[PDB]
Amino acid sequence: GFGTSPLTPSARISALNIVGDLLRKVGALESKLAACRNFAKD
Amino acid sequence: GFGTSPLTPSARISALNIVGDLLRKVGALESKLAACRNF
Amino acid sequence: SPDLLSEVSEMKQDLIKMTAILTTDVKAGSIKVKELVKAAEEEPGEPFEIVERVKEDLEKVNEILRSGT
Repeated sequence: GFGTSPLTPSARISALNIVGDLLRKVGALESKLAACRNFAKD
Repeated sequence: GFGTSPLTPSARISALNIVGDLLRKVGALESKLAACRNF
Repeated sequence: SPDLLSEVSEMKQDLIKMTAILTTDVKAGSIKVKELVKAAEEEPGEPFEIVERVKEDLEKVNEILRSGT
């Protein structure tokens, strides 16, 4: 309750690893749903 | 932790706040994907 | 499709892991079930629109973690 400390480098690298997984998944979901919307408009 | 500095407290809290918003939105996304129907 | 749902489930687990790394929350009282249910009910828009917002937010988090600011 004294404040927030810096994130360790290893924890920062772990969070970066996970955000990579999230960005690959969201990119694929974006492409899938964009294709659904664009196939329908066409 | 090769080649990497600690994340400042302010950046840590900024990231945590966005991750909280993302968890809420991804719950909504899981709901709407399950419920969406083609008419 | 079930494959879309399984990718989103994996993203939800990723976000729980990121929460555990980033939090200083010392039964995880900072996570409120009633807020999660309300958000799942009230988030506006179709899946594509929600995905675009999720992607923008993830790109922002990535920039904070990679660049440090």
